[PDB]
Amino acid sequence: GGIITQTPKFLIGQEGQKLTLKCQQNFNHDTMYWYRQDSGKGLRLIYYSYGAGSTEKGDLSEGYDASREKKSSFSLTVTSAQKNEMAVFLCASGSLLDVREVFFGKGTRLTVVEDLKNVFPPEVAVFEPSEAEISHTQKATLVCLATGFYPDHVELSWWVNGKEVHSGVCTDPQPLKEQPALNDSRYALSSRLRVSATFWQNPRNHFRCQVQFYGLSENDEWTQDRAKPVTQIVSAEAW
Amino acid sequence: TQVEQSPQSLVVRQGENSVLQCNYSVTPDNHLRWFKQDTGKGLVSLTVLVDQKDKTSNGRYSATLDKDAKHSTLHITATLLDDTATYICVVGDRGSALGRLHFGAGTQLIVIPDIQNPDPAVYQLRDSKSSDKSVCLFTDFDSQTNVSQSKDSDVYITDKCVLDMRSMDFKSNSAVAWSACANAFNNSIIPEDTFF
Amino acid sequence: KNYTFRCLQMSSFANRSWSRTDSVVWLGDLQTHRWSNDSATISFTKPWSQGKLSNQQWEKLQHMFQVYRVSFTRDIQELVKMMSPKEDYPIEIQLSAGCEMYPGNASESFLHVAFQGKYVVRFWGTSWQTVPGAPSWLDLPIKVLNADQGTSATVQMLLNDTCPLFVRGLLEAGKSDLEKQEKPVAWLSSVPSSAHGHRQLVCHVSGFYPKPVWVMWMRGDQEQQGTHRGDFLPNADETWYLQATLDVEAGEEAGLACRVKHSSLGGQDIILYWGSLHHILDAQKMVWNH
Amino acid sequence: IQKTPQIQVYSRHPPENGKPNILNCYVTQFHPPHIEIQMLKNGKKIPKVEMSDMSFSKDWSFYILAHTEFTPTETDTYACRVKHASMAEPKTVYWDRDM
Ligand SMILES: CCCCCCCCCCCCC/C=C/[C@@H](O)[C@H](CO[C@@H]1O[C@H](CO)[C@H](O)[C@H](O)[C@H]1O)NC(=O)CCCCCCCCCCCCCCCCCCCCCCC
Ligand SMILES: *[C@@H]1O[C@H](CO)[C@@H](O[C@@H]2O[C@H](CO)[C@@H](O)[C@H](O)[C@H]2NC(C)=O)[C@H](O)[C@H]1NC(C)=O
Ligand SMILES: *[C@@H]1O[C@H](CO)[C@@H](O)[C@H](O)[C@H]1NC(C)=O
Ligand SMILES: *[C@@H]1O[C@H](CO)[C@@H](O)[C@H](O)[C@H]1NC(C)=O
Repeated sequence: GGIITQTPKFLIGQEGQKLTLKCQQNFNHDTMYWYRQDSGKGLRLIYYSYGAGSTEKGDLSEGYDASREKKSSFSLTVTSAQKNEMAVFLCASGSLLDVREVFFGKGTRLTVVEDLKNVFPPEVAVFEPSEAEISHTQKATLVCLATGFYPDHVELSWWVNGKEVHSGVCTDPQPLKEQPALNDSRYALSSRLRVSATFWQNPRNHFRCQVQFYGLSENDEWTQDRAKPVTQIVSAEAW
Repeated sequence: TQVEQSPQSLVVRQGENSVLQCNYSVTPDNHLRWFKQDTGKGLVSLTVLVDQKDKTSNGRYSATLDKDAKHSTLHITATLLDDTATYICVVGDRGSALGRLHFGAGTQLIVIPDIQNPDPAVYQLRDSKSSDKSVCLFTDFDSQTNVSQSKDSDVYITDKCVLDMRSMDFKSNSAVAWSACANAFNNSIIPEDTFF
Repeated sequence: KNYTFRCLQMSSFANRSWSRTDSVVWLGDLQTHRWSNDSATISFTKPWSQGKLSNQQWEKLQHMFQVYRVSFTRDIQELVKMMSPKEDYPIEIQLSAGCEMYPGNASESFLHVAFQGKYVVRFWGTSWQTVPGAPSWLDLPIKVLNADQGTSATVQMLLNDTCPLFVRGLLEAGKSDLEKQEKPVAWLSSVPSSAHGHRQLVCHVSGFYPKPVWVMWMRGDQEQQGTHRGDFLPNADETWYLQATLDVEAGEEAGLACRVKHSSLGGQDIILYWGSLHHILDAQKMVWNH
Repeated sequence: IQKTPQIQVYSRHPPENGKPNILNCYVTQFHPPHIEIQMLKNGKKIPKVEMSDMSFSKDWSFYILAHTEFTPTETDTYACRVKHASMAEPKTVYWDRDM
């Protein structure tokens, strides 16, 4: 009866920066873990705890530190970030009395960027369904475009009048680098929503394509002339 | 290295049954368990096997373990599109909380739709609210057809995605390109009916 | 009553880094097995050590143990981490696990654990338990261990079925050695007692098996109640050494004898008299410059 | 350290000077189990001494037995010297054939 939640979901960093992440567990679990996922290799323990405050190093411990402040919270700190680094981090918690009760967080995704100025919010527009498909198909398709955002820390969703929808939605798994260098390149997202023509027939229906961007924090005060790339949502309004 | 899963990647046709493999060297081996991880997401527990020869099922998921063979298999029955996400075989070396978990690299499953009524078309959609800003999309083709990424600096092509209109029981492939709509997709293969 | 079988394990942990485990096995007072940290495999100390197990059965058991030993070492190291402030290195652990024979066919089994030289836990029935007087701290750890039902099942198998089985085998197999009789040899000696003017007389008996022996000083047919038997001491050749000392007023020595009974003697007790022809000569060969 | 060693030195057979025999150092009641044991002739280490495997009794007290082959003589002195943490200083016990 709980969740275990890592925060933050998405992390932006600069080389040599120090990044700290938290795990929240409500299951009354004594044991807690921090794991790293490196693609194609499988999970490796970094640090673990039997309570607060305790920490036992994972086979990947060095370069990181962790603190168990309390029973319910476990923190991992990355002592210095590495340029061009991208990583995923996972919190799990365990029961002392059941080795098999283990639960995992949804993960924290980290992108280190050498220059912060580079970060950009997404630009979103929706393209209305073509006439040809409709007569031909009887099926009406709407496309959402997210362009020019770095890093790729976005969530994209389609909202019909009122509500989020998943039926008839296809979003690409993979973003694209507009200008591969590759070091700091911007990326774009494809998404398609399809509805019966009759449905889209009266553009008295509202379909919204909206993207949530995770960026800067007030704390990371910014110089650059143009507007701060803060965590924000950008949408397209269509009928 | 102490836990092995193959194939590295597996492709299956929707509704078919697929089988995934874990072989392992760790000792002791109290248990073996399987996880499903969606991209951008955490691990979800599928099934847990304790016994020397064991079988378990959770829903549409089935697994067997042979401790003697240090081997396990996971079965997905009547595979759905949702089942694409990577599958992980983990072994626990103790039966008490003192143990450690040994993680496999994983197997990525890609599930592909069965269309059987392909009506290949590509359309240009004027993009509002106003300024176009219009994209060209190739849609409704079939699985055999694979879109190939354009070797071009200006030009952008989405890889293929599948969406399922539940309650219509319809599924379609689709791809998008922008920056020429008629000559937008060419490469490894293209569909001849190609309505416009 | 009769025979008791013990497998003794001693585990020592110095710090996170350093540890070793050594085990010895006894049947009665004869050592049947040896395992040491640096040896991968258990070593027989008697010909008849494999008892009635097949090479196959034996190796299977060996396997279980081999795995257990390494796991156990790590498992402890974790417990300390779990324990934190409550327990710290160095740590010393002793396990006595044995099956005790009862007139055929019948037996009692035991598994006992000592921590830092104190008896704390035992395995009883299906699970581990703290014994009376154990530190309250251990309870979490007992709980964490008791969860591992797989280990528990196996331990019941070893205790309940396997030990009595293996041992009944040992008893047929090693019968010859078990039942051997070796005769004792005795010699007299004396030292000056703490009491001024008093002498302490010593009767030495060495080399006997089996263990039970009777030693008394006598003057005639009357036992002298001033005799104190010493502890039994091990000889290296699987024999026992023991001595009895009586203290007497100097000059009271004449007329006394050291008397020994043993199984190997059968009827003939050894009566050895102070100032006997042999005592005198034997004494001559022992002389030395204190 | 917690418990202190008890040392006993004895000859397996009766001593006749100039005739070879075996000498035992039996060390007992010590905790912990780490110990150094030596046998000395005329104050110097006797090299090829042999040690039983360590074991413990029902009271959980560790014991071990050391032994060596030496010939008793009128003037030669023999001893078991033991080093244990429960002792600041090594203890040396001298064989006395008479008690
Ligand atoms: C901080 C202070 C802590 C306080 C101390 C209190 C701690 C209590 C003591 C706990 C002792 C138990 C140790 C825990 C055991 C495990 O580690 C280990 C775990 O792996 C297991 O593998 C299994 C299958 O593979 C399962 O999958 C399971 O799920 C997983 O866990 N179990 C084991 O190997 C099980 C075997 C335990 C046997 C213990 C016996 C100890 C006696 C040592 C004797 C060494 C020499 C023998 C010489 C040979 C003579 C032949 C004699 C045979 C008959 C013997 C009988 C008794
Ligand atoms: C091993 O032997 C023990 C007892 O000798 C069996 O265990 C239990 O005995 C206790 C009393 O000590 C009872 O209260 C329990 O109810 C018994 N357990 C069960 C399951 O009834 C133990 O079951 C034996 N293990 C075997 C035969 O595998
Ligand atoms: C562990 O203890 C041993 C002595 O028992 C010592 O030699 C060694 O240096 C110690 N190691 C550490 C890391 O404390
Ligand atoms: C004890 O044996 C194990 C396995 O070989 C080893 O890890 C450890 O270092 C050994 N210690 C000693 C003193 O031999």
